[PDB]
Amino acid sequence: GAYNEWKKALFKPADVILDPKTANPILLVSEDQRSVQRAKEPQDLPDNPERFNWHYCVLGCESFISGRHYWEVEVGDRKEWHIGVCSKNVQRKGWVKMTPENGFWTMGLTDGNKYRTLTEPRTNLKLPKPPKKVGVFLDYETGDISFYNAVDGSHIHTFLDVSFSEALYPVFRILTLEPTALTICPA
Ligand SMILES: C/C(=C\COP(=O)(O)C(Cl)(Cl)P(=O)(O)O)CO
Repeated sequence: GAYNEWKKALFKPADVILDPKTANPILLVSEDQRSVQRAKEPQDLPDNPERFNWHYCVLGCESFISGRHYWEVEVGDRKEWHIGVCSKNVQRKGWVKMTPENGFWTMGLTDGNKYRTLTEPRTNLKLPKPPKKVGVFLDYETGDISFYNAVDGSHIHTFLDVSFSEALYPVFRILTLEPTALTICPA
């Protein structure tokens, strides 16, 4: 609605491209670095320090330490996906639960129709329609991370008044083998 339109006018549109050096080896990062898909088997890649070696995650190339930013992600009909932001210093080696206290502010979909916010404990979301494009608002100084349906502007979830102390990266996670990719909408 009009509030979402006000916010998109205030917040700076971010041009997010995926960083292949961060992507778990089971992930396929597209050549234009806008899309991510899951491979049948892990790729033969180094275990460089930037790479998630357990979680099926990939980061954007640029992080945020200030300001108001937003980007939109086409999830389409994909039956499983989680997106949001995470701190630069999240645990990338070995499993960690993706939670705000561990530096992840994310939400998404499992099993086709189970929407969750990845809070601790996880919160189930009641969405009136399944989103096909999802917008992410980041307001660094106030500490707000918000998710919205990018087509009709309706609300999905707000993380409210977080105290950020690190740079923040867009983060993307996909677990399933299925033909629909995740694609970032360009700024
Ligand atoms: C197997 C993987 C994620 C499953 O995540 P996970 O076991 O941490 C969970 Cl089931 Cl706790 P989540 O979906 O609630 O985060 C690889 O990224």
